[PDB]
Amino acid sequence: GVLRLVMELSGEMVRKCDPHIGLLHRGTEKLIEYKTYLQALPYFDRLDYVSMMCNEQAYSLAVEKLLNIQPPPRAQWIRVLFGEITRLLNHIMAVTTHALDIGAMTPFFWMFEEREKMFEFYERVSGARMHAAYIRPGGVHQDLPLGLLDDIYEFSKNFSFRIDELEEMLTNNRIWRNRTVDIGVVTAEDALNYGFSGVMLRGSGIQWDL
Amino acid sequence: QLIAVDEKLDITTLTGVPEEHIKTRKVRIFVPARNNMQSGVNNTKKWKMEFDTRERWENPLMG
Amino acid sequence: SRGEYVVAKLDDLVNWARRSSLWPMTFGLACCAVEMMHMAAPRYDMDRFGVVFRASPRQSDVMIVAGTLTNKMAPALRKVYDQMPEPRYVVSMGSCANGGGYYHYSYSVVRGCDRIVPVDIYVPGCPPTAEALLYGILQLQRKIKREKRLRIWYRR
Amino acid sequence: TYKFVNMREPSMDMKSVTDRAAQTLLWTELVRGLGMTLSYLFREPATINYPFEKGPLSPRFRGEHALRRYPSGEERCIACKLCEAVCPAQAITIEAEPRADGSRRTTRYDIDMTKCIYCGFCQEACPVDAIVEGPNFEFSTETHEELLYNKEKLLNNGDKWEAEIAANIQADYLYR
Amino acid sequence: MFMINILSLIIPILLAVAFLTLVERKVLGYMQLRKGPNVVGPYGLLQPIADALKLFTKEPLRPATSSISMFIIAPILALSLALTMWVPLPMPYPLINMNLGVLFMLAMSSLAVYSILWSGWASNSKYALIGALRAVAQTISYEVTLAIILLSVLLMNGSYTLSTLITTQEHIWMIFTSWPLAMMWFISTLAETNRAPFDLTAGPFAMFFMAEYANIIMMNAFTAILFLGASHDPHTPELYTINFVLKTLALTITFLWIRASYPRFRYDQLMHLLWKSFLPLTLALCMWHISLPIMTASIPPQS
Amino acid sequence: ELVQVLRRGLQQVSGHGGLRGYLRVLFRANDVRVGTLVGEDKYGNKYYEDNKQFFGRHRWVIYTTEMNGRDTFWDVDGSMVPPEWHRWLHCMTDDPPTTKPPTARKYIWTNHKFNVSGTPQQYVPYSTTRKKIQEWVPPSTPYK
Amino acid sequence: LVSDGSSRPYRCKIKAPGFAHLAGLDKMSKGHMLADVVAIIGTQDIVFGEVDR
Ligand SMILES: CCCCCCCCCCCCCCCCC[C@@H](O)O[C@H](CO[C@H](O)CCCCCCCCCCCCCCC)COP(=O)(O)OCC[N+](C)(C)C
Ligand SMILES: CCCCCCCC/C=C\CCCCCCCC(=O)O[C@H](COC(=O)CCCCCCC/C=C/CCCCCCCC)COP(=O)(O)OCCN
Ligand code: SF4
Ligand code: SF4
Ligand code: SF4
Repeated sequence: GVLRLVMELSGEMVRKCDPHIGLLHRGTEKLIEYKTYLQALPYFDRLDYVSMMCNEQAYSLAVEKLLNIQPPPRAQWIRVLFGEITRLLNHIMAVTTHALDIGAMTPFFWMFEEREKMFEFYERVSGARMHAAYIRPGGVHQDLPLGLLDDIYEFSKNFSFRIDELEEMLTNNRIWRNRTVDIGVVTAEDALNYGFSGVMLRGSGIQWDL
Repeated sequence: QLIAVDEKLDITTLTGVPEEHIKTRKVRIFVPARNNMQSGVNNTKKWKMEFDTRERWENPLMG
Repeated sequence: SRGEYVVAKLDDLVNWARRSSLWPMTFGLACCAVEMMHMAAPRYDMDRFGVVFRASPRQSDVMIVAGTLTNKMAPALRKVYDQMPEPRYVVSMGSCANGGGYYHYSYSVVRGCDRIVPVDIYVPGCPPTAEALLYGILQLQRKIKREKRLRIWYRR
Repeated sequence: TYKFVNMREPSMDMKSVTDRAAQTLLWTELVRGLGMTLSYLFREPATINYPFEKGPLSPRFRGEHALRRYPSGEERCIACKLCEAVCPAQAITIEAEPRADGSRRTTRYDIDMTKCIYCGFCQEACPVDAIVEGPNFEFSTETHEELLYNKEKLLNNGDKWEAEIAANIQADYLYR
Repeated sequence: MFMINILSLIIPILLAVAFLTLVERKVLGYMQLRKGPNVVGPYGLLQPIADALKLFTKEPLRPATSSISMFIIAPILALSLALTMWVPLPMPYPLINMNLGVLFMLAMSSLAVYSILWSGWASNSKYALIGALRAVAQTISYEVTLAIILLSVLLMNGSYTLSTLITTQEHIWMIFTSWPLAMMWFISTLAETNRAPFDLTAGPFAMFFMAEYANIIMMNAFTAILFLGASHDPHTPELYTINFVLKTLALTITFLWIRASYPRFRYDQLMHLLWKSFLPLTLALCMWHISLPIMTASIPPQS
Repeated sequence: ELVQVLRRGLQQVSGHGGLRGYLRVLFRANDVRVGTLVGEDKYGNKYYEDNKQFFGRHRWVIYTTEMNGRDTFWDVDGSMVPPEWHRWLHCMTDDPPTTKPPTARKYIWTNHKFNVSGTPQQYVPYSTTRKKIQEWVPPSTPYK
Repeated sequence: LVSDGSSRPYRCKIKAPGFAHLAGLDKMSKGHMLADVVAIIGTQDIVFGEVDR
């Protein structure tokens, strides 16, 4: 997004780095207190706006736990399926934008086509392309359309090729490796103490997955 | 390790409230009256602090 | 006479040249930037209209404010706006940039980017689909086509 | 279960060393990337010809708001103020009073489209299908003032888009 | 009618540079599963005209504090050098026939960095000065390798005359005699013009862009003449002109391809790449090509 | 082969009513494809389809040259499509309004209107409610 | 999430991984070139909507 970075540099090397945040702080947590739970649900779509249904799922899980209820099995299956689709969206986002910042910029388009297809899936299930607000504490809001599963299967049976095409460009490239190898190394103890989670842990060898 | 100072607490200069929103306002502490449209008493358990009513006007556009 | 005809044709030519190549700088503040780049995706292809992808602020023609404008951010947007060369056009995308949107009653949110910079086109949506933002860009092009600068100079 | 992504040991035979050296000296992987890009050049682009071609949508799409009415012509809105109470962005303002015939009707129904988040809670909280989120999305505006709809604008939108709204509702009402 | 020839050389180069932006956009788009401009004009053919008119109609932002002298001198020098490079080249007959054409073009390439240095100094900003210093250092470092490789290749020609390259490659292209020098020459031309993967950096800006793209086209033409020699029939130079133009177009499209296909190098990596991989191999191949004509008794005639 | 694609190009030229129509469609829509005519609009729009194209490009519309009051030879926008063809064209249904027209209502607009922003027909917001507090009116007769 | 028994949440604190990762950015960029900070930020997968909230 938008980031302010103040650094002290001695020559080319970076001696000190200090990021200033708050340019995107809208005070959401205080706004939530004035809304009911259903009214506070759409904020989590905006929180991490690359992985929306995942935040929806987290909020829904928290609320039901306090309530002492549980969704029906089909709701859980739809939740997990769309969470995996959202993970595909977010990983495409991260890899392609990282390559664009490095300077590749072609896989950005190649994979944003698939991102548009997944946005069509989102819109078909909920009517909104990204800010879906589909997952609720009780369960999924409206149920799947009749032809959705077949289209998901059709999309998902050619995506490996897309990843494979992307792989050819960056996995074996020497410029990409020289740009990424031995950069930003963090030890397992430092990653655990500094509060890291997700890939930032698993890249250092820590076997942890929620 | 302990000051043991004796003075009434005053955090007025730390809250950031404007000067004219401190000595001009008049807060009210009360137990809200039961809504006569209902017979339930669950809303009259706690104490409420609220500020005085100020001016509200009509927007020239959209009213 | 021929005096008005010549300025008419020249004004048409310059308006066509200006609206046929719009170079935008995009303020990707929030989630509306995702739809912004989805408009540059192969499906919609902003570039085929002459609208380049991520032009520099110094040679940019139109500013696209895509996301929430906070109080900590507004002076930066104004400062970037001033640097831009004229003729400069501003496009407000999304409810957050339009009027505060979901965070309208917030201490740290500017209640609309029109408090800071003048805005030519307002794109509604949370977020506006890439097709909607494409329609907004084309509407801005038509608005540029509608302007008549050489006539006003002739009649003044 | 877990996998190792970078736990390979390069072969240290003479042939493998020579193959890696040939890759370094002759840029074989760079040539492979060039070939992949060339292959991607010679396939059909996915660009559509807007505005002569439109992107696919669904009956569930949320766009411009509209106020509907019964086949007789009477407005469906009964001033229940459920949409206003459920609106997360506080974008709906409602004022109501008895009509000249005693019916329960609104005198003011305002939606600030620069505050709306297009979540659709308003149309799903309405018990009479009065307010709907229509299918129109190409309603960009040159000024902030025209994005503040009142009752007349929403009723005009409903009368303008009734055909498509009725078709979409007929398609999708069995999922609700 | 010398002035007629001068204009008929200068103007078409400018027109080709004008249409190269459209061709580059179209090719990058069709590489990225999309299209280039097809609205402004029947097929985007009017797009460069729209860009030129818009740039010549936009307001100029004079810094109001900079030294106007170098500010106006730099684009003049850049465009003049970019246009001056073309005269030495034979297509198949040069406009100006010179004995040391290659040395003349090397000298112009050497002078080219003055525009960068003056634009950096006259901008009245520290960051722009830093960027200018980086660009100048990269340019001179790579021009060293350009010069050495050019001498090594010309050792098989017998003289510095650009026309003799037509006679040397009468039966076989120079690409087959020394391809490693050709690959390093291509990479050095990529790094000279600040083209990806080395692109680390209204009116005057348009002139600078014109000079840059004209230099790119000229470099591609020089490479085509140097390594891919076409057969010239004195009774029909049209065929040689056709072949040379086609090869120049192929090399320019290859530049656009490489821009669309690869990431960008880090500044230290581009510097280390050159100074630790190109220079040693370039020196070794220069020694090899010095020894070769004596070893095989195949010394070129002219002296 | 190449002769086949040249033949298809010539068929594309011929199916547009000759060279004049070919140039007209090329300069108006930036496309010279020929497809089956699906329907004609009340305002003059023509709707074509071609199921052999990939999804998204299999349905398209040639806009009319004169809508309600303005010349739309060059100025065309997506807001010029009526609602029924809006549903057909956006792939919200597989049935054109020709085979199954929408239900008829007396209040439904008989004349579609495009986006009128930046035009004397633009929408101006205003309050729709009466005055709340009525002021006292002094008498017209003197007191002394 | 802290609930007081009403229909509105008493408190809702949001823990985003981007917060901790951007906090560790300072450590992870020690002794690296200026151009590597972009790579580090990209590999951290930072979206500022969740960082700032
Ligand atoms: C050699 C001397 C050069 C001197 C400087 C002159 C620069 C070069 C001269 C060439 C000028 C090019 C003009 C051609 C522009 C016509 C573009 C035409 O195709 O557009 C249409 C025509 O638009 C306008 O009606 C045309 C106005 C253009 C000006 C008319 C002729 C002016 C020439 C006068 C030159 C005299 C110069 C004197 C001062 C030096 C409308 O299309 P548009 O709306 O865009 O896009 C809609 C896209 N759709 C169709 C897919 C929906
Ligand atoms: C008995 C007779 C012998 C005669 C000689 C024969 C022996 C010659 C054998 C070797 C010669 C070939 C070597 C030529 C130059 C190679 C230099 C090199 O290897 O550089 C690479 C790097 O090279 C590059 O990456 C440059 C490419 C950068 C991107 C540009 C795209 C290039 C690919 C497009 C194809 C180019 C086509 C050129 C043809 C030109 C036609 C005119 C080293 O990089 P690293 O792997 O990181 O190792 C150093 C760190 N430890
Ligand atoms: S305008 Fe809407 S979609 Fe865009 S960031 Fe704000 S809430 Fe999200
Ligand atoms: S869509 Fe949501 S935010 Fe918009 S008016 Fe309806 S309830 Fe309110
Ligand atoms: S639109 Fe529907 S929910 Fe809103 S006040 Fe009218 S009847 Fe009630």
